[PDB]
Amino acid sequence: APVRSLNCRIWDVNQKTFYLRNNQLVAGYLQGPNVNLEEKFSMSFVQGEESNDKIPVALGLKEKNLYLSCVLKDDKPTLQLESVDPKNYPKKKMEKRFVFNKIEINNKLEFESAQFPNWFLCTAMEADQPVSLTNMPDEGVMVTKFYMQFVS
Repeated sequence: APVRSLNCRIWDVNQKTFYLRNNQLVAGYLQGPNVNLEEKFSMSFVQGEESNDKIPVALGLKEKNLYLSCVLKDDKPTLQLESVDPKNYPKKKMEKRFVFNKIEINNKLEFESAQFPNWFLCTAMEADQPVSLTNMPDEGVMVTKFYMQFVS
């Protein structure tokens, strides 16, 4: 049995939506014809740590063979998009840099890096900036909560 995957839209609680720029994932207020730039996600339900509440997922940009991943860059956990080979990915046992623990509270989602615990997927308050990770979700004005809608 292949890994379970479902296509979805994910957007932040400030209503920013995701799109690609200069091959970085960015969040902004797409409007008019640009709304068609919105990137849908393939969410795969991967192997990860047993948990009462968290659900391990990998997040790929639909049909692009590009996965969100977490790596150290200048000694700081950092979000980067990694190209993957569709002959091998997604799969049940994905490498830990690709795994996020999906956390649902009040039907909003947070995505915690499994590689770097306590670092969460985030967007800036400013539009059209790269998506990032933060371990200080409750400082400043970064956004770490998301809505989602499965599509098909």
